[PDB]
Amino acid sequence: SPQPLEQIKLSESQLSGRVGMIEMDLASGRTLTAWRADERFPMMCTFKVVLCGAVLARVDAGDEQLERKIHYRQQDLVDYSPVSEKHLADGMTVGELCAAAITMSDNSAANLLLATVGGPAGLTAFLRQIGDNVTRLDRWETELNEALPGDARDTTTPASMAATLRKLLTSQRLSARSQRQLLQWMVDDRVAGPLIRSVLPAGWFIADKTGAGERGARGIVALLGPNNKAERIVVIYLRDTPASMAERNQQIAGIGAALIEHWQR
Ligand SMILES: OC[C@H]1O[C@H](O[C@H]2[C@H](O)[C@@H](O)[C@H](OCCCCCCC3CCCCC3)O[C@@H]2CO)[C@H](O)[C@@H](O)[C@@H]1O
Ligand SMILES: CC1(C)[C@H](C(=O)O)N2C(=O)C[C@H]2S1(=O)=O
Repeated sequence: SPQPLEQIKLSESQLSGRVGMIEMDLASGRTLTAWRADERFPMMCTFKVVLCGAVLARVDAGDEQLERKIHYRQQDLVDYSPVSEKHLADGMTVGELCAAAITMSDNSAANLLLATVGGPAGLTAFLRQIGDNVTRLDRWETELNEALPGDARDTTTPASMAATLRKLLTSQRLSARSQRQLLQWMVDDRVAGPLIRSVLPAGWFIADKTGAGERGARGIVALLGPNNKAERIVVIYLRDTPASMAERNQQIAGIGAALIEHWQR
């Protein structure tokens, strides 16, 4: 593999699309590798980590319980609801909805949680509350995936998302139990986690959330490190590429491979 930045540049030229990336030290917040870190990219389902953070904040404040069972109707369901479509009769707990959102990319589960935090405007208010003045959510699932060229709606930057993920997981803004829960949901990802593990060398920790949208939009937010320890936050977004899903996945994997190959720096 080339140097990480070398590989990122190659990925851009090969995809004919824009890549944004940050590698951040989890412990200190130091930015190690950065590419288009201040440019905007659609969040897609990566927003669900921030969403579940806002839910956990309500739990901490006594305004919510993970145990609380939410009942919903078929008319509330949107496109891609692999878990929520199964529970029209018996409902789902807030915690279950969070797990389905993060680990399964369940879009209806995400919308149900989004309602509880005051919709996109409420989640954006939460982001401002934790010191993120850049990330914004404007729409619900699935319109938030539209990824129109130059549209600032439903976007983050690699640098803002990495800082925000660090704040949620480690800054003690969330309670100890809530920090642990948010991490565990990411550890439990069923969309990409097991596939990623299958191609990681022995000893590499992974926790993640993925997303996909229109016009080639693709993304991952992850915790990664050797010696079975979450050492770094890695955030990678792609936008405005006509490439196959397979090649988008392969390019993101290649950036990851470059980071692993050139880890010690
Ligand atoms: O010398 C370091 C390592 O180099 C290779 O590991 C390869 C591995 O065989 C390959 O499958 C992976 O592809 C990359 C797959 C990573 C998954 C995507 C990463 C995601 C999640 C984390 C954030 C970025 C995106 O690269 C590494 C590094 O070259 C060797 O196979 C392995 O024995 C050795 O320990
Ligand atoms: C699983 C996905 C490819 C993708 C993912 O998590 O990779 N999710 C979203 O952002 C919506 C769902 S999806 O498009 O079905």
